[PDB]
Amino acid sequence: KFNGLTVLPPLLTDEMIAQYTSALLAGTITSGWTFGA
Amino acid sequence: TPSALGKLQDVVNHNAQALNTLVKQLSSKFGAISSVLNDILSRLDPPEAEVQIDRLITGRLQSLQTYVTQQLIRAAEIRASANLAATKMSECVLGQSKRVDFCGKGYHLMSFPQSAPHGVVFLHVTYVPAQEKNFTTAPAICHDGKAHFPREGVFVSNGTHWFVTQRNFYEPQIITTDNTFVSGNCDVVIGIVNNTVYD
Amino acid sequence: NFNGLTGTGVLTESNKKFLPFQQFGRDIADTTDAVRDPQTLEILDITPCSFGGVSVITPGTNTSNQVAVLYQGVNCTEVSNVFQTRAGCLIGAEYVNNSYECDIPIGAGICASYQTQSIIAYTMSLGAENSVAYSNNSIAIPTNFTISVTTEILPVSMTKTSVDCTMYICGDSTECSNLLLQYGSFCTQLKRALTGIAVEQDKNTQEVFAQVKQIYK
Amino acid sequence: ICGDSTECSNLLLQYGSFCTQLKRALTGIAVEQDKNTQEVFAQVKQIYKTPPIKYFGGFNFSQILPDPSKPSKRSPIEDLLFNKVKFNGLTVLPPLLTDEMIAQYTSALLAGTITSGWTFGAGPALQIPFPMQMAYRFNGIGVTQNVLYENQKLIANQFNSAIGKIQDSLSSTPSALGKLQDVVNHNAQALNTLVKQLSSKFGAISSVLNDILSRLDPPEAEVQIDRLITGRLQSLQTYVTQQLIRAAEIRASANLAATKMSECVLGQSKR
Amino acid sequence: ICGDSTECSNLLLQYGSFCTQLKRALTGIAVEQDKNTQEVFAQVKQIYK
Amino acid sequence: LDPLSETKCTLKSFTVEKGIYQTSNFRVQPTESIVRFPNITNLCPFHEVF
Amino acid sequence: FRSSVLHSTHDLFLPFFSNVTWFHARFDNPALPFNDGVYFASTEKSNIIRGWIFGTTLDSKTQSLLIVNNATNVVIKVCEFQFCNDPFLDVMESEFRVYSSANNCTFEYVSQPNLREFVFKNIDGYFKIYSKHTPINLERDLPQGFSALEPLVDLPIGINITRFQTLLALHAAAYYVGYLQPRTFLLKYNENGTITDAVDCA
Ligand SMILES: *[C@@H]1O[C@H](CO)[C@@H](O[C@@H]2O[C@H](CO)[C@@H](O[C@@H]3O[C@H](CO)[C@@H](O)[C@H](O)[C@@H]3O)[C@H](O)[C@H]2NC(C)=O)[C@H](O)[C@H]1NC(C)=O
Ligand SMILES: *[C@@H]1O[C@H](CO)[C@@H](O[C@@H]2O[C@H](CO)[C@@H](O)[C@H](O)[C@H]2NC(C)=O)[C@H](O)[C@H]1NC(C)=O
Ligand SMILES: *[C@@H]1O[C@H](CO)[C@@H](O[C@@H]2O[C@H](CO)[C@@H](O)[C@H](O)[C@H]2NC(C)=O)[C@H](O)[C@H]1NC(C)=O
Ligand SMILES: *[C@@H]1O[C@H](CO)[C@@H](O[C@@H]2O[C@H](CO)[C@@H](O)[C@H](O)[C@H]2NC(C)=O)[C@H](O)[C@H]1NC(C)=O
Ligand SMILES: *[C@@H]1O[C@H](CO)[C@@H](O[C@@H]2O[C@H](CO)[C@@H](O)[C@H](O)[C@H]2NC(C)=O)[C@H](O)[C@H]1NC(C)=O
Ligand SMILES: *[C@@H]1O[C@H](CO)[C@@H](O[C@@H]2O[C@H](CO)[C@@H](O)[C@H](O)[C@H]2NC(C)=O)[C@H](O)[C@H]1NC(C)=O
Ligand SMILES: *[C@@H]1O[C@H](CO)[C@@H](O[C@@H]2O[C@H](CO)[C@@H](O)[C@H](O)[C@H]2NC(C)=O)[C@H](O)[C@H]1NC(C)=O
Ligand SMILES: *[C@@H]1O[C@H](CO)[C@@H](O[C@@H]2O[C@H](CO)[C@@H](O)[C@H](O)[C@H]2NC(C)=O)[C@H](O)[C@H]1NC(C)=O
Ligand SMILES: *[C@@H]1O[C@H](CO)[C@@H](O)[C@H](O)[C@H]1NC(C)=O
Ligand SMILES: *[C@@H]1O[C@H](CO)[C@@H](O)[C@H](O)[C@H]1NC(C)=O
Ligand SMILES: *[C@@H]1O[C@H](CO)[C@@H](O)[C@H](O)[C@H]1NC(C)=O
Ligand SMILES: *[C@@H]1O[C@H](CO)[C@@H](O)[C@H](O)[C@H]1NC(C)=O
Ligand SMILES: *[C@@H]1O[C@H](CO)[C@@H](O)[C@H](O)[C@H]1NC(C)=O
Repeated sequence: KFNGLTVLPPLLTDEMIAQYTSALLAGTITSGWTFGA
Repeated sequence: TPSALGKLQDVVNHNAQALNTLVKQLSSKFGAISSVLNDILSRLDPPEAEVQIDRLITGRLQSLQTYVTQQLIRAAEIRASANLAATKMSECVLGQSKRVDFCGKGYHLMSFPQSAPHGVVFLHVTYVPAQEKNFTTAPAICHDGKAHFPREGVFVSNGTHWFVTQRNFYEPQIITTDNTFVSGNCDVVIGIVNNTVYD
Repeated sequence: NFNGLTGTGVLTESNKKFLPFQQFGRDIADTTDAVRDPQTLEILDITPCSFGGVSVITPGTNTSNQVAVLYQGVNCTEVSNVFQTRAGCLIGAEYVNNSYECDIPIGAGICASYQTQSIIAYTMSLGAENSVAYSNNSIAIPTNFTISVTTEILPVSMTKTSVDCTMYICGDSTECSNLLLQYGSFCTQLKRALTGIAVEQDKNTQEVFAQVKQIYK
Repeated sequence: ICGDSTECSNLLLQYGSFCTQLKRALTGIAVEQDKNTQEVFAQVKQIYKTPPIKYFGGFNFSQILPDPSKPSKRSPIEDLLFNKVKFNGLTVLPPLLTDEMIAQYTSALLAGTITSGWTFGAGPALQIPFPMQMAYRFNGIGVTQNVLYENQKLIANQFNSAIGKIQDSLSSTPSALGKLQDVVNHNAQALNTLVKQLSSKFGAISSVLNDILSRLDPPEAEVQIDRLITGRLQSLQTYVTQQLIRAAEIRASANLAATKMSECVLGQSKR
Repeated sequence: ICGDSTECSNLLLQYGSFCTQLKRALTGIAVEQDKNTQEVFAQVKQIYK
Repeated sequence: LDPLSETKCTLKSFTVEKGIYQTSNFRVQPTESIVRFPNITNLCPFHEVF
Repeated sequence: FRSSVLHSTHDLFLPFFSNVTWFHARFDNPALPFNDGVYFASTEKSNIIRGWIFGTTLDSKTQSLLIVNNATNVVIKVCEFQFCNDPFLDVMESEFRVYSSANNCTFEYVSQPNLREFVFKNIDGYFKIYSKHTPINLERDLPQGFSALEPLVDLPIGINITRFQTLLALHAAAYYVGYLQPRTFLLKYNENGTITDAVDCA
């Protein structure tokens, strides 16, 4: 890591990915395929 | 079950191994007297140390180029996988896909996404038939000199009577004029049978 | 060593019938194919000696320490339950006629497994035999159903790496940087490729998960 | 890189671990090929066998069904396809699924699609007459079953006449199998170029290491060996990069082929 | 690599067929672009006016 | 010592998973060094001098 | 040896459809030049041309190559002298006095000697000689078809060669003289290793 090579943090953190997944799940259990169109 | 999440583990292991190889190539002396620039500059004069510095720079440039090419190939593969995953999401979670074996094995009903480190896991809920029973079928039924064809279901017979049931489930209904349509005559079907049609 | 030609391999009598003015030959790949003996005028073919990587068959250290070796592409007569297959010479596992699922892929339809305990070799079983009773008027209609959930995993992104080109190549040295600046914009092209990969991972993560504009509760 | 020697390895060890990277890339490509073959051809759960008497409503599948009248138990079309299409440190590994296994997988797929339609791809193989399956497919494409139940003979004759011309089309036009001929020719020429690069000098005195080690002093023989090692390592790197690119292309093509198999053979795609 | 140099051209021959590989790759890319343009836009057999 | 330890070394780990692993490259070793040359004839006239 | 494979090289070869000169004998000996190699052809109805001469400074100041030959065995000698001015072989009918001087030589190769062709090359240290004999059965220009010449002798000599002449005998003749040029050639080898077809890439 000290040899000039570093890892950049992702833009969307794990919490935001989990929130997106939960939103997709809620939309597919409460609205079916209607919220996709 | 082991090796269930092996796909993401392989990606992270490939990244870690590429980083380890890149950091290990730093200690490799590509023909020079030493792999440390401080051990060469503080030991040799500039006009003689530049020869070893050039070899070290060439070796590290080749290592960086190889690493970047491998990273580009792996990024192209990851982009292909991500496009496939986005298509899977749009066609299985946002809707129902008629594509066979796309949203899991079997008749796809719905799917649920799941977050994963550097990946995505889809839970494909599919419809799998079971407890199959075989009966005698007929392409059409000739009654009153005219041929009748099934509208939505299929013609089945348990040995003594004839019924019409859907293709993916057993529901024997009486063969009537509403679930069948007439077309042609009695002498155009090779496997036609004689059976009454209720009105 | 034939009149200066240096090499190592197997010499075998052949019938290539060289012409009187020529005494050695080469293949399409410029590799020596045969050479004629300058003493007895005999023509003999030269074949490279067998070589191949050794692949050890390990059923797992957590299960057993017994292992089997596979000499790929060689003959068993040139290398204990020795077995010869199209993939190479298999040593350390007996061949059985029973067919099972392929646990450890060996090659050429042969796979190894740790069953009752010793490592065995067998042919791959493609599946159970099933003869569908086809007929002119036989139809199968299901009377029940099962709801199955299948797991499917797909990578979406990887680690966003950023490498300092000058710091990696030189490491806080100016004399090295003066020579690095001569090679050109390699340190710029690599940085551009790394930044492209970094933004591409985020674009992929956005396109995969962020497909809705409202967070439904 | 070195070849027929033992002292050149001491100079090769100074280059780091590029050998491990190349070996890992080659093993990844090797396992990827078998993974693609399994994803394409091993989509069936069980091996379905064709009935003794076919009588598929007039349809003639003799051109695609296997027959034990000749070895390898392949179909005439597969036979024409198979009939229409040296070691210096590199080896060719045999595929996991041999030609017989791929032929058995294709025969099982064909038997399942002719005796069960799309039922075996989604679950248990449901026996169904082939005219009934064709009527279901006609209803799927938006055509009533009466059109088939009145023209079964005509549709069977048309199917037979169209299948009989496939062999003539693939034989009279050698460019039909060009997508595979180009792949095999690219592999052959890549191997032949990688093995031919051993005859180059890359600015050295001679292409043979044993000639350099027997004609020059050590302080110059080492420089010649270093030049040869650099040249052959660049050749190996170029070969491995081209193999990785071709492997990515083959993986994309195999994913497309598996999707097409699942959507056309195991079902009826509306695309 | 050379740019109208006689001494450089003879030295380039000792590197093998790397230039041939590059030329073949470039021609493959060139024919691939045309193949893509044909497969994308020329799907119809007749020009419907 | 044994192929299992060679696999552990080529994997740089004490725990080895289930599968095949290429550890080393085997090849047969040469046994004899043969020097081949044509007929020893046309001797120089050293006898006519000495 | 090569069999059933194509090969390419950039060695000296006679270009196809070149402007090869035709020299008929009444002797026609102007001492033709020799740049890097010459192609000799002989199709007369006898064996009047039975020798060749090579050298750069033929005025008794530099070594020269002699390919003197008769109906029994060749006499290849490398010496430094002018014969008289130019070769002239007047053959009981058995005489040989084309040269009236002798000097210190270095070679006495006397191993072994209706269209016959000869290709000579002047590589760094081996005077290469190629020969081939093929029937004609017709009376016209050089016939069609390929005929690869096989190596005959290495002749290890380090003497420069820039001029060459033809040795003719007497108590009419014709011969073809060509010149080689370095260009890429493609060679086809059969199963037995004989060259049957060739393509001049230039
Ligand atoms: C110099 O070259 C000559 C010619 O090749 C060598 O003489 C040859 O030696 C071989 C081996 O002894 C002879 O082969 C044998 O021939 C007899 C028949 O005479 C046969 O019954 C045996 O089974 C075997 O094949 C070969 O005939 C013989 N040729 C001649 C012309 O004598 C000689 O050995 C060489 N000398 C040196 C020092 O290399
Ligand atoms: C096929 O199905 C029909 C319909 O259920 C069966 O007919 C019934 O059979 C039962 C059993 O004897 C009787 O109690 C009913 O009165 C019958 N219904 C009618 C409308 O006839 C028939 O038995 C079945 N045949 C077989 C071989 O299973
Ligand atoms: C179905 O009904 C038709 C019409 O009643 C039957 O056809 C008759 O068959 C008998 C016996 O072979 C003949 O004598 C009559 O001439 C036929 N009538 C006509 C109009 O062709 C038929 O046999 C019955 N069964 C089947 C399986 O079709
Ligand atoms: C279809 O299959 C399901 C199981 O997959 C059957 O449900 C079982 O029925 C038996 C008999 O009453 C019960 O003892 C079990 O507890 C049931 N299982 C479950 C999970 O509920 C069902 O009966 C079948 N239906 C038909 C028509 O065969
Ligand atoms: C299915 O097609 C095959 C091939 O087209 C038919 O086999 C041919 O049969 C005819 C008549 O006996 C022969 O003259 C040909 O030589 C056969 N060709 C081959 C390749 O075998 C077969 O008869 C067809 N099936 C049916 C039921 O007609
Ligand atoms: C071969 O070379 C000779 C001599 O250079 C050519 O003969 C000359 O041809 C030109 C053009 O027809 C005439 O004007 C001259 O009079 C010819 N003689 C001389 C001495 O120049 C001959 O044409 C060439 N042949 C080929 C095929 O190129
Ligand atoms: C033909 O040439 C051969 C040599 O190629 C001659 O044979 C030699 O002749 C010389 C005389 O000049 C003798 O000193 C040698 O002893 C001969 N050698 C042998 C092996 O016999 C031969 O005399 C020539 N014949 C004619 C008619 O000129
Ligand atoms: C025979 O002639 C050759 C050619 O001149 C002689 O070789 C030369 O010998 C002198 C001796 O001083 C050297 O200076 C020259 O360099 C030699 N020539 C070449 C090309 O190297 C040879 O010495 C003569 N032999 C005898 C016995 O006099
Ligand atoms: C149904 O299938 C079973 C097994 O395939 C067979 O034994 C039975 O005879 C079949 N019944 C009918 C009516 O086809
Ligand atoms: C191994 O060698 C024996 C004897 O030389 C031979 O019979 C056998 O066929 C060889 N095996 C292979 C796979 O070539
Ligand atoms: C179907 O009918 C044909 C003739 O129409 C007959 O030969 C065959 O035995 C019948 N049954 C099957 C299973 O093909
Ligand atoms: C012969 O050629 C060589 C190489 O060009 C040259 O060095 C030498 O001076 C030449 N000798 C004569 C006598 O022309
Ligand atoms: C090779 O020589 C043999 C000698 O019998 C001859 O039969 C054959 O035709 C020759 N092949 C070629 C390609 O010249």
